[PDB]
Amino acid sequence: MRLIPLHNVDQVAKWSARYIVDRINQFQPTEARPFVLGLPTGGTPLKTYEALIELYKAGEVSFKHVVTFNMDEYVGLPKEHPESYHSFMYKNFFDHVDIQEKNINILNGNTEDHDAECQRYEEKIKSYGKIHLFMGGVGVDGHIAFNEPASSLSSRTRIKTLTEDTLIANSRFFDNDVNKVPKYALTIGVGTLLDAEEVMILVTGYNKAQALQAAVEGSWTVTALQMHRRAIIVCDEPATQELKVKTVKYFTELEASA
Amino acid sequence: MRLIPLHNVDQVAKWSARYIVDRINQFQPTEARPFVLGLPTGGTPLKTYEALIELYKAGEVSFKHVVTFNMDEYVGLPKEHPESYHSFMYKNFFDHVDIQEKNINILNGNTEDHDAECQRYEEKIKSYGKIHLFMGGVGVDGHIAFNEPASSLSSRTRIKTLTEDTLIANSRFFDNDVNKVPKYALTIGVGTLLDAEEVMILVTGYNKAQALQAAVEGSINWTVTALQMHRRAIIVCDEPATQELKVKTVKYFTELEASAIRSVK
Repeated sequence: MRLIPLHNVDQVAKWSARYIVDRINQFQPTEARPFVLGLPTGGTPLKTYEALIELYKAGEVSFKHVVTFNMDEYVGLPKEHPESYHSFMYKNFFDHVDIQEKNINILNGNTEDHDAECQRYEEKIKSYGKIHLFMGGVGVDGHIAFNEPASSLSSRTRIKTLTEDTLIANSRFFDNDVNKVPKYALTIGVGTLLDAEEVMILVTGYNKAQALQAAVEGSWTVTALQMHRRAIIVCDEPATQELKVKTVKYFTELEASA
Repeated sequence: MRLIPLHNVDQVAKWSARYIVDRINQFQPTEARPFVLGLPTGGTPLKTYEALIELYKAGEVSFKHVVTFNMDEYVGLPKEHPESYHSFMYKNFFDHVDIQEKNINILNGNTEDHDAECQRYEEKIKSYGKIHLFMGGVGVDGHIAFNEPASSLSSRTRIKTLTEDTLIANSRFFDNDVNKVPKYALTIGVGTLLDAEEVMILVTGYNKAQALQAAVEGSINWTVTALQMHRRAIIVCDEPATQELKVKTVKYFTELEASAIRSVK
């Protein structure tokens, strides 16, 4: 596992966006051989998407032959609703880069069969082979996406009931009314994330300090990253408050070395 | 508890020596009212003694009315032996400062009764009231002086067997022979150290990082964790000793003690 200890959220956004762009330009995707990218939502990914747009506007990268898969989506909320994950991804990223609609994949939470929709997504992932880079966040309790904190490492795409903690957090997006937050969501599994060639986790904020410590130092779903072949965690200084001094010191020198 | 996170061993030596001198000059000791100082041995205390000698030669401090009590001493080893803690204290400190012979107190490991000698030592401490400042080190496993790892917090001065790990250590001082290291020592107890008004522990080196973590962050357990129940405990460390502490712990004490960090930077 690689830990990138940066100072602030802006540096985390710029570094993570630059890492994605560098890999896409190293890969050089085509119509026959696209670059497959897993994508999250939320406040911390939002700053990366803004930085990715800045690099696109600078002519530094093209998403024409980039295929994307998003982590999750609300059930029962129309995709046209402003607070859907479809709306988040288009409003904050897709509408500003040269991505192709047919290469965009976001789970549909309003199908005739939620179980069937989840398996279709898993098969669309397999049809491309593997995801080359899956970007994600972590929750305060170390949970990935909408998977339960204690999800099996083999878990796959499925429907989940939102916990009481996720409803009150996401309530700010729904007029500060917990009864307006969708009660269900479709979410990729932990096994779905680990099947990617690379996982990049963005961890910012004091409230994520225990999660980052569990991810980096502990033996908390995010701890499964320790057995992943190519795991990258990009954090800011407040997120490192629970790490040991020697841990931050070693990775701070390792990155300055590159 | 205070943690003084400094950069290197020299700064730990200079700061700890300056702290001792400042307290002595703040105390203003006399014959009737002496300053009582507890003293350890070893490589890390040695640099503090060297720094204290420079401050004495500069006219910054006098030890004329300072009474000292050492932590421990080997049993069965003559005090004149080069590896006794008598020889360590005189060669590296007492022979270079203006301390008075009658104000020096070191456990005698060759008396006719080890229990009586230890009780006399405790009584001698009590006759002065309290030790005003007890300087000490810590072992890699958190032990203090020669107290066993699971020593009682109320334990007093007594004769003790050196642990197997203490026996393999210190073997370099006795011809690289574990069988030639003295098997017993007289040592102050954990309660004896805790009775002092103030305790200052010197913690340097990567090998002491686990010990510092137990002392500063761990729950009371590691004899050094007994410092957490003391009224005024001070730990002076260098950067390698902090490697096992949490970032927020070093961050907190670097800002809190920023004036003490700047004084030797």
